[PDB]
Amino acid sequence: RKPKTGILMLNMGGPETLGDVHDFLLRLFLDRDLMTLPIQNKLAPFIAKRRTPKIQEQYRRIGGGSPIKIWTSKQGEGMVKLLDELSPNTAPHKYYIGFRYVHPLTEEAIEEMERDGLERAIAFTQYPQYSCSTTGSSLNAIYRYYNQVGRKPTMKWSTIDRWPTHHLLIQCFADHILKELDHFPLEKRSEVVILFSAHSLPMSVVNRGDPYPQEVSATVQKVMERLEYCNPYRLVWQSKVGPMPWLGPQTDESIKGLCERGRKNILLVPIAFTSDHIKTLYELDIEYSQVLAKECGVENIRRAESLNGNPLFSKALADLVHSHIQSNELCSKQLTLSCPLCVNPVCRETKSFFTSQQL
Ligand SMILES: C=CC1=C(C)c2cc3[nH]c(cc4nc(cc5[nH]c(cc1n2)c(C)c5C=C)C(C)=C4CCC(=O)O)c(CCC(=O)O)c3C
Ligand code: FES
Repeated sequence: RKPKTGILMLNMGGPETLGDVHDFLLRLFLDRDLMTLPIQNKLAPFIAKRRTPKIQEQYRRIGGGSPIKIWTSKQGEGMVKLLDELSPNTAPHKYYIGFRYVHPLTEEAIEEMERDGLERAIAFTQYPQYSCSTTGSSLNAIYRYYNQVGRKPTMKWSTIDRWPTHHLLIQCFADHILKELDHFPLEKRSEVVILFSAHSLPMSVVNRGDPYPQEVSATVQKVMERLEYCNPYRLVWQSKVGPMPWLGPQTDESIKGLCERGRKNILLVPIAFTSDHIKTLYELDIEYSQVLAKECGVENIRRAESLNGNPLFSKALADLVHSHIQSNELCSKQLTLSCPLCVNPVCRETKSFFTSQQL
């Protein structure tokens, strides 16, 4: 039975092997939509070459590469199973992986979708909170794909561009957070500080009106309401790259800072991610939870498990898609509004790309 509804899952993607690091980094630092750099066409290759060695080592420390592909697949397949049941009219569904900087690229996925003769195409972002740097860049890629070849899509497009407070997403983090608290020494539980660690963004992106920080902050609130404020918490930011200013406080300074101030029991939460990858398995689990923790003398620092294979997360993706279809909306209302200080000509086009679809 021919596939009827295609769900394109969008994310950054990561290198599968050490041999894939360099090209991954080149594509990444060349992407003006992610972040701007002077003479980016020439600076990117320089950055890529210089950075490749230490990143390769980091990947070797966590198994030899990023597992983002396998988790995205496990989540997609689970979503499809529930969709075929939840929405019979939308015939069989099929998910497509659209990574921004590694195979399968966003462009390759779209081609396969067109090749499949689908009727419906849904750009489903895997970034729950929207940033023009993440979901925005991935969507711009879909627009430019058709714009370059200069042909109209052979399928109906629509997009779920964000879902920062979806109740099942909130329940997963809350569930994962409770299971972690249960593992601190009992007499230290009520003292544990919950640090929600979202990926940071350069202030050059934040100060243009990026929706990201506010949406992340929204995810944090919901989760803490569900936990009914059982513990104190803070929203900190990880993974800053380069010397320019980024949104702080940084997760590392925060962990170090709490530890030197009497708060030696910390629970980390990768609130802006959907699966394990370098940002969690290496940065949070090794760099901070092993090295930094040991040097500052932390008594207990743990991290809530990533959404990964949680059945409930799969239920969340399917429910979002089903509701999306039932609604007939082409995109969120927020997508119809670009950054007040947006200076990217493509944004206007991408926006129109989804708001233009008939049916
Ligand atoms: C806009 C500024 C950003 C820059 C400059 C950025 C840079 C990177 N992001 C990477 C990987 C990644 N970044 C990722 C999600 C995000 N990355 C984000 C924003 C940025 N990410 C945001 C926001 C994300 C979602 C909350 C993911 C998913 C990986 C994949 C790595 C892996 O192991 O799969 C890597 C490769 C790792 C390294 O340390 O060399 C870089 C350099
Ligand atoms: S950079 Fe945000 S809408 Fe263009």
